[PDB]
Amino acid sequence: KTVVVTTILESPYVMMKKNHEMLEGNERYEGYCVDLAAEIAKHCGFKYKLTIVGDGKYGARDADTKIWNGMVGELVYGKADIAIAPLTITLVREEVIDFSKPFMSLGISIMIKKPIESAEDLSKQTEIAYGTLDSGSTKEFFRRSKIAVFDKMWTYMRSAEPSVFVRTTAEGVARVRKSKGKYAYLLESTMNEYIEQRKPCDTMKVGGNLDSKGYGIATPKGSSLGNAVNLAVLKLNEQGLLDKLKNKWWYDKGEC
Amino acid sequence: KYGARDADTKIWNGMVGELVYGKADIAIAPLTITLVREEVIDFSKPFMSLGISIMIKK
Amino acid sequence: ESTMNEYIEQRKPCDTMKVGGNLDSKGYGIATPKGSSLGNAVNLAVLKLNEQGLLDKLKNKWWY
Ligand SMILES: N[C@@H](Cn1oc(=O)[nH]c1=O)C(=O)O
Repeated sequence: KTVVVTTILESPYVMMKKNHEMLEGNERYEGYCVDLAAEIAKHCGFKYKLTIVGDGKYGARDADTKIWNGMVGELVYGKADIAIAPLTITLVREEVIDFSKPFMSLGISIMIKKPIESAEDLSKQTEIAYGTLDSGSTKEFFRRSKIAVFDKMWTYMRSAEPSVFVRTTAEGVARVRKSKGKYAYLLESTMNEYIEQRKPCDTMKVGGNLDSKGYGIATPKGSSLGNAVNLAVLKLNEQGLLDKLKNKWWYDKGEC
Repeated sequence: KYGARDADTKIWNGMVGELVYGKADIAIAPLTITLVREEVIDFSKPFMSLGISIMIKK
Repeated sequence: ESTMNEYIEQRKPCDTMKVGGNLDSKGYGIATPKGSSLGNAVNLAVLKLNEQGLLDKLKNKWWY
């Protein structure tokens, strides 16, 4: 009956409300995806329960145990009925789960502490270290690129010691902030743009996006919800709600 | 034409109509994914991102 | 659409230009009739091409 929604504590998509300990259920959270979940649920006619993914990961298949972790795993093993999060539509995921059309368009980008202007720049040097989220579509983009500059970047990143990979986006952001310009972070343009509008306003997005892709609402392969969820995403985009929500969470409340 | 539904006859024209009435098996073109179309035909994930814009003479 | 606009902007007589930002954000998709045997495979093929970098390659080829 009640749809279990798996999501991730990733700002500004889902965050704990300042007074969450005094609130119950869905009311404990706020964010772009919290606002989107309420709307998808109204338009699809279902009751839901927001739950934060237990391992705090997006979703990758372990080469070895072949088990899917993160939000993708929760859907694959039936622990959740739908994922409403900044989950990237990728070929490997689409093979095991269904995705609505994109609710947000984006691409990999470079985040620097306020002398690097591009991925080519990062590749040609070694003083400034750089990495990605330890588990996610960004790390996979590099591990599989056949493009020279990106393959060179991957060769470096995968062998860098200490590790240049981070467990969460917040961790990558803090590393950039505390490294005196000696660490650049590769992350999705959406997260980059958000952080650029957050105090202490010491980071910046540089260069163009490395690729073009989108985030989609995910459901277990063959779910009853897929069709309606997809139609809802298309309707909300055409009406302008998605743009409204991005403005609300990225720029209207910007601190810089 | 790309494809729109006649308000009167409810008949689809353009590439959309060709798919709807079985004249073509697939449309590979700059065909925009929309709610009205998604109701009558299937669309793959996007191969290109875009938005409406304004073209002016310099 | 921004796509046609920016293409024309880079073609003689070079007398037009795109002004302002896009009014919305959407995408183009390969379409098939409802229940088509091709639907599933074409969708996965689009995802493969984007990830291989082929779509960006074709875009630069025909625009830039
Ligand atoms: N949305 C990404 C997670 N992730 O966020 C980034 O900024 N990079 C990255 O891999 C995914 O779905 O795997």
